[PDB]
Amino acid sequence: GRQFGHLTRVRHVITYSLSPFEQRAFPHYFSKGIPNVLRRTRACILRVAPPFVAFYLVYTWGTQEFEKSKRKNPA
Amino acid sequence: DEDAVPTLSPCRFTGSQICHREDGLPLAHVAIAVEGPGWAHPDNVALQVANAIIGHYDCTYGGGAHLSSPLASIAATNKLCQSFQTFNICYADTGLLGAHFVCDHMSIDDMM
Repeated sequence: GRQFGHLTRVRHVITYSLSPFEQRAFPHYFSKGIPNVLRRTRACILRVAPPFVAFYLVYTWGTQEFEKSKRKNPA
Repeated sequence: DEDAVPTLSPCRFTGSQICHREDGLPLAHVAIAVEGPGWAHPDNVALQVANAIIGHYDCTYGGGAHLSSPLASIAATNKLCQSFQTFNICYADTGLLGAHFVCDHMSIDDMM
């Protein structure tokens, strides 16, 4: 199934739209653009970053312990 | 006479869309148009002739399938609407040139 005309029921909502040949494709691209991206980054760092640094630390350590385990001093 | 008598400033035509969605009504109304030249333009006559060729339709019209206008005829044959009408609304220097129609929810696409 599918099809427009049979999706669902909606009432009382107006939608104003504009021809693409009437507006610009990049309104305030950097002006509003960058602030947004920072915001999105902020919104997600605490959830995305922590596991990755946890891997990073385990990666560099695990590497050092490997290299330094293959040498001997006394005994 | 004298001071305080303004002229009319031209009106910018925009070319956009306004969809008021309301599934509680049983037939959809749609009105599309491009920008027309306006009252004085000689071009109006030719515009009016092409419109006449597309014409109008209403479900009480006698003669459906045999109508001259392909729009009307296809409309009548496949029951794609309840009515339609071309138009040419003239204002000074601008206007609305297009058609309006009334149809079932599953026929808007085809009619368009």
